[PDB]
Amino acid sequence: PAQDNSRFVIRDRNWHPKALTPDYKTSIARSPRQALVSIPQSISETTGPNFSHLGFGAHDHDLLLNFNNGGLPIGERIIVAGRVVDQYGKPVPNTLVEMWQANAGGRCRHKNDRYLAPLDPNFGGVGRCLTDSDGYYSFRTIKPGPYPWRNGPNDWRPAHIHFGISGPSIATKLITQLYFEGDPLIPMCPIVKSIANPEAVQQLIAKLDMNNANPMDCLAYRFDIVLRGQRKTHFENC
Amino acid sequence: PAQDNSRFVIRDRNWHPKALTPDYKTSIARSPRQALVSIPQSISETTGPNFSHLGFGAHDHDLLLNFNNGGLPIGERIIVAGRVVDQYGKPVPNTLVEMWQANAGGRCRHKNDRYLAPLDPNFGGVGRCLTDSDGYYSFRTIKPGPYPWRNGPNDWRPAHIHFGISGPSIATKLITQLYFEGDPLIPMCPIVKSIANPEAVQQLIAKLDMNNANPMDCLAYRFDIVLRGQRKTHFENC
Amino acid sequence: PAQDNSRFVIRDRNWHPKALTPDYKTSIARSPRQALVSIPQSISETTGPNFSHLGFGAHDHDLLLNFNNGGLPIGERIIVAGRVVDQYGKPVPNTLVEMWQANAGGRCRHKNDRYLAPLDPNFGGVGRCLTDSDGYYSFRTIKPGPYPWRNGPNDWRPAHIHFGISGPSIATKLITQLYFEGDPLIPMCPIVKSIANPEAVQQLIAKLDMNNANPMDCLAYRFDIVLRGQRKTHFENC
Amino acid sequence: PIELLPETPSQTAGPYVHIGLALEAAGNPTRDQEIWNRLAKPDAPGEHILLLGQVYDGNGHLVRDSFLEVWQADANGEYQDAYNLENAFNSFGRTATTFDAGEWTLHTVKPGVVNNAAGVPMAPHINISLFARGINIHLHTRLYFDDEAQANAKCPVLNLIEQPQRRETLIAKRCEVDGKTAYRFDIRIQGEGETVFFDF
Amino acid sequence: PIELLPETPSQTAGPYVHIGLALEAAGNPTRDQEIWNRLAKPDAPGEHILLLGQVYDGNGHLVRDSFLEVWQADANGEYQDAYNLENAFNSFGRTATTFDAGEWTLHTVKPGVVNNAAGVPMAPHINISLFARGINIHLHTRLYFDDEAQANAKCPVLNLIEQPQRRETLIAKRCEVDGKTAYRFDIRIQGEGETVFFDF
Amino acid sequence: PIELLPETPSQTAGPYVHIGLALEAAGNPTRDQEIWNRLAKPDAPGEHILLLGQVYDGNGHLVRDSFLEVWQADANGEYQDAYNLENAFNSFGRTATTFDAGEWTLHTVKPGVVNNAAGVPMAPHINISLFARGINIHLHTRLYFDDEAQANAKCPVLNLIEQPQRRETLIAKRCEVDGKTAYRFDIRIQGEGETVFFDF
Amino acid sequence: PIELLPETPSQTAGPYVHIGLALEAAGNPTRDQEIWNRLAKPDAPGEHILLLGQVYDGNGHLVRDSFLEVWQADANGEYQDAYNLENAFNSFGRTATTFDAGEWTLHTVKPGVVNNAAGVPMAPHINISLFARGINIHLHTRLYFDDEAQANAKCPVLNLIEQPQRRETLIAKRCEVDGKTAYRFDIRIQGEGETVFFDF
Ligand SMILES: [Fe+3]
Ligand SMILES: [Fe+3]
Ligand SMILES: [Fe+3]
Ligand SMILES: [Fe+3]
Repeated sequence: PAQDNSRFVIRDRNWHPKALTPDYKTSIARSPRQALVSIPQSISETTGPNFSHLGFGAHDHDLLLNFNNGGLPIGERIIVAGRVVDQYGKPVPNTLVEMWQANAGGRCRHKNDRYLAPLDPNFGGVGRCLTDSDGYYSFRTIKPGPYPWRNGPNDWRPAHIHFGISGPSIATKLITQLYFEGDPLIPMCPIVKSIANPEAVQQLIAKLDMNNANPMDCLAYRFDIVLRGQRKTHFENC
Repeated sequence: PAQDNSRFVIRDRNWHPKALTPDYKTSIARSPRQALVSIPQSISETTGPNFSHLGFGAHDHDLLLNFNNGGLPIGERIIVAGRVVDQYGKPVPNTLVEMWQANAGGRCRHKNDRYLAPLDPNFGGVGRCLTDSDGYYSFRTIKPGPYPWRNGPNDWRPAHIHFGISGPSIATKLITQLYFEGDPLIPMCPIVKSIANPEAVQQLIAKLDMNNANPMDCLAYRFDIVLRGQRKTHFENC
Repeated sequence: PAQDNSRFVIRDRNWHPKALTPDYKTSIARSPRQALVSIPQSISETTGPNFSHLGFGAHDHDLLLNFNNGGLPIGERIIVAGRVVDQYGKPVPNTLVEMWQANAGGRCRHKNDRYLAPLDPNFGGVGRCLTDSDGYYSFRTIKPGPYPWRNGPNDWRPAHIHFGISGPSIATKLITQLYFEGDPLIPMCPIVKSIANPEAVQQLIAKLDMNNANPMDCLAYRFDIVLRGQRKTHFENC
Repeated sequence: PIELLPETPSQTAGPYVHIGLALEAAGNPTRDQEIWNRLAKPDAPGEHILLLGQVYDGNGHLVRDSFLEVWQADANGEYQDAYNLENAFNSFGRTATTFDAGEWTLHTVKPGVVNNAAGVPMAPHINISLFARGINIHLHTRLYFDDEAQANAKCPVLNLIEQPQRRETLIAKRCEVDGKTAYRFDIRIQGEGETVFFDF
Repeated sequence: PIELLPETPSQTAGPYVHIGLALEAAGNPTRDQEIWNRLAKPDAPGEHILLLGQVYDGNGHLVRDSFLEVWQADANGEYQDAYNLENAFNSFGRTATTFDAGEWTLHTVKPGVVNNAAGVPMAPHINISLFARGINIHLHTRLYFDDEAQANAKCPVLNLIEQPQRRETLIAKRCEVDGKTAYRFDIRIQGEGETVFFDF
Repeated sequence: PIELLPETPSQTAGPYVHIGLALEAAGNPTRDQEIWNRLAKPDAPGEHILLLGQVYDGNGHLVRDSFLEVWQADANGEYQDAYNLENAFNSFGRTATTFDAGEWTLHTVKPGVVNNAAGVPMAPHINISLFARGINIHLHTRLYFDDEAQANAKCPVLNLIEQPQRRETLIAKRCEVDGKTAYRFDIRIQGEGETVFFDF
Repeated sequence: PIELLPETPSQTAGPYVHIGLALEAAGNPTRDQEIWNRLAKPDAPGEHILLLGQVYDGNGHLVRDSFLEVWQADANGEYQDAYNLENAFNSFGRTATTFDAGEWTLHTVKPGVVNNAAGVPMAPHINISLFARGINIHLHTRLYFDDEAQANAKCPVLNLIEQPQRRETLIAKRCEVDGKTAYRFDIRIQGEGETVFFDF
């Protein structure tokens, strides 16, 4: 079983988006009004699941083939790859990255999305990948398109991919979103504006990576994720 | 008795800290939600107690000797001096200045403080001085240590000394805190950061004052306190 | 035994303090007048003692517990950690780091110190730690106070901790001093000012390190020490 | 426009305000002469009353670390500014609620009447400053009495509060503590029934 | 001060979080291996319990698109970190409340006692992280049991919560569902009865 | 050109260097294991010698707060880098002159010969670093022996000093202390007869 | 840090300092009232002494253009600050060494004992400031008497000088000039035997 041998750097809650961000409307009735209580780190917060033995299917990170109904998805073919490190710059090997996203027109494969852009019979939109020894992960997919949503009267979410990352503990787990370099919708989005600092928004922007693209085939973006920094305990209970 | 012959400059409520400053957690449930009701000044507001006859002991302002159990406190011996003026620069004489503070290790001599830095048996931490004819006050004490507190998970108060100042009326009374020049914990504090304008923060930073130090003995710091300007009434009720 | 297979980068004698720096009074009569005689490195210079087998007690590096007379010292509890590398950035493992310092009040536990701040009965002021495989060392102590000394008529040493570092040879051995971020007494000191280049002064300033602090317990400081770069000999005596 | 020197900013008083301004209440040794909660000596003129109350936060929980400073006229309506421990009446005092005492008390006389700057009488009142941990800048209120409804109805200050129901929050309820005339004045910092606070 | 690289900032999981992580509950076809609400298989050691609840927004309406992740010790108070679908017990699991299930459910065992960093036992508990559209960064809480009153009362984590009434919002109320021992635990996001949330 | 990271700057060791590197000499309690002035145990091979000397400033006054670190070959000319208190010989040690002891001493063996990087033998010598209050960066010297005039005459290091009279300043004078073989090596920091110091 | 206005910087008094302050010694006509080398008129209390000396540069040649200013207590150890030519004793005076007088002289009384700020008696002394071409800021020193050996030895100012041999340069050597008790006090500016100078 898991041992309590690490502490995690504290979160900077003025860097992350706060809970109450009124232009993102649903945040109004879903944000606490009392202050969070701070508690020290114990074995509960410092351990978490390890997925090295989950049995991944062979196409799990390849969204051009894992849904497959006899053919390929329509849309821009792209590899989305990067590394996961901690704040000390140390790779985070064998971690689980999960990601889900729309199709080329912005439609999500879900009961409630009645957007009028159609479904793509060959695309499902889900991937998972355990990072290697070196913190690397990779997916293959199509570039999702933007979608309108019911926030203000003409709001468009920019193109995006949702990421879920586990890290070494429930203290490091994070859910975030990846945007795409140059999308002119990035700065008008209320969800992206829920992040107050413009340099915190830049880290959510995936950058075109020509170096990792397959010539005559697909482009590549690079997206690197930094999790809370991990350190050994020291001078504790004297 | 007291006469109504003074008016005081309105406070600048955007200069001072607002009541609701969420990063300082305790302020959530301790700040009103309704607006303050403004009222004209009358004799009730423009008069206040005069402390010239209060009986001061001989070591009231000397914290190196006022608690004493046959000894000197451990820590940096320092003089904290300054002048109290009003907004027009006019000196506030015979005014009560009170201060309180932790010991060299950041421990408060209060039952409620359970921090693990020990109490110093020769230090109490309270002083009071009445300003002289030119508004000067002075204290002799030891430099307080920073201390951890339960707001965020790793928040520390920079080293500080609390100050109470009467002034001439209840309209001028003010409680504040002094910080020490250079302390890197100052910009990180949520309590200092309840002050939105950085120029207002600079008024709370006591400066190293080599000209008032006693060579081979103790250093000094200079902290000037500006209270609301005082003016004669004119053209009132015709 | 020891082998001659190392050369060390020449020292930068205009980076380090010169021998004659008159504002630091004692240097007048303690600095030579003749020039240093330069000599090639040989086995005498390029080898030095290895301290891996010296027997360290358990609290050698913990100054809050190594002197002890049933108590905790009074003062700001702090961790002082950092890494020792050479000029090429290569870590210096298993190297002896020694340090010494005053108490919270600036008093040295040495017969010769007659300053009026008292001795703390639970503090001695000496620590030693041997660097780990990646060059890391760490100490736990209390933050030293500044003290007055007899150079100019009102000179004070900023708060500081002296450090001795062996390195791999007698050619890398170095004694220096650590200052604390922000201390306004730093630019006023004639000893710090024996360093002409201000960029060299910045290397002696330990930085507040919130990521290594123990919440609700002690703060930290990070001081990295760079020793002379070490290189293999090449093309020597043909 | 003309700008003067800025006033030094406020800061909260902190949990430990007792150690500096409420020595006894924090159970530390007192000095000879302390500023405390007995405004009137037994042989002072006016009606002797005991004041008491509680402080609530916005979650309906008690504020146990609060500190209050009061300023009031004597029984003949005059402000006695010369603070001295040997007077029969001082117009100023301090009190505190403690972990121990969730409740503050003050012993004084019912204040006489005073006029406003325009010559209009104000109803009898006590001026109160409240300080505590979580309060960045103190909060100013007035404590009025329910048995002075005729004067409270014509007070030029209480009439500046627009909503009648808000006026009520400043009226202390007459009662008896150990069968001695008392008034209770609780303060709500925030929420339902929130006490009116002033700016001047 | 020393600055490290900054963490990647959080964004809301969004309304369609079920497609990437609650595959079944979105009625999309699953893969061979999914992480779900069955922490313990019927033959794992311990006292088998079923947990259930609802989540509320601050208007008191139901949050039907929330997604939860739980981490608890086994009955011996040990955290099982190697996640495997063949093990009898896994310390991690995921559940969700859907348009068709206003309620989440989890099948597990009552966790055993673990100590904190100082050596002090914590009352049995389950760590919960809550994600949903509208929540920009996820919410941390702990579910505790109403039948462990004594341990709950000496819990060093529950005792950091200042106000006693706040500690109640973390206590799941025992009940029975078809002969099986169940505990309910509703979460109120905002408002009256607001569940305590943590930062660590 | 190429620039590397700069070396951390030196600082003087200060008057109080004893408290950190010369524990006994400052009359503070020692730790179990200390690095001191006995390089050789009684049964170590080589000729046993006692070294001693004084340090003078430029006004001809004694330096009583100096601290020295020495590094030398053993009797067979080998550097013993593994420091251990249980060896018969350690190639390293420290000494100090104190207010008390104006004089330092060291117990060791006369070093054997070593070659320079080019294979040329160097005369027997002891490498010395001197540190003190007023010395910003330590000062490096070598202690040679007057009874080895033939080897001193051909030392490739002593021959790099241009002026013969300057060479003499590094030659220790053989003598006897309590009728035991000793050499005296005084150092002049500055002035008339100033000891040669090196840079490497 | 708090910065005050900076002091006006010093410049050398120059070669012609005698025209503005040593009117007589430059053989220029005087005014009615000049400040000079006769501190005590022949009937002032105390032991009358004559002081004399020479000043040297660092090559050992004579400084013939120097100008001195002296400040000493009277025989009761009291400083007389109201300067008046009618008083019997003045605590201040001026002298000079000229091309024709290689020597300065002053006529005064042996000063009485004054204490320092801590209560401790200082040995009798005379404070001296020396000005001349080549000196950019003036030099402070103290003249002490060779016949007050015991007091000199407990003097808290003379005991701040570290090296005993430096303390001698401040001690004037008693002698006699035509039946009058005289003390010589040479000043060496630089070099071998360099007079101690102060900063205060
Ligand atoms: Fe405080
Ligand atoms: Fe989305
Ligand atoms: Fe030092
Ligand atoms: Fe001129």
